[PDB]
Amino acid sequence: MIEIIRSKEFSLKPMDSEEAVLQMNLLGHDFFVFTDRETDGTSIVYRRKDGKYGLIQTS
Amino acid sequence: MIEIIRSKEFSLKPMDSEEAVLQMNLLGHDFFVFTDRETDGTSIVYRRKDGKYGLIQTS
Repeated sequence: MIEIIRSKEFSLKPMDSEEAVLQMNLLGHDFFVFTDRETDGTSIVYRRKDGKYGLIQTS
Repeated sequence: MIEIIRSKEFSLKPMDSEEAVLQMNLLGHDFFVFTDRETDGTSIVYRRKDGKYGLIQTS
């Protein structure tokens, strides 16, 4: 029932969250994985239901 | 403007990607961020249109 297929991060170049949202929006996706320029860690922006954007910054 | 609201990772407990898929399905979301037991890094599983699951493993 579970088939997991790896894919790659769009870009490894660090970007800030506002540029990640722009990338997400150009793709038409509801989440986007990027390397965060703030932290050099992996961050994820995502579309909230209210049209704001969430940001998960991992260490 | 782009309004970005920080949110927390669901769990900091490391897990395998097949367990992240179970979490994602339990929560009814189309992506799920987790600490990957295989890598000790941040991974993201996501729902594909074709019923399979994608995995972005970062490190």
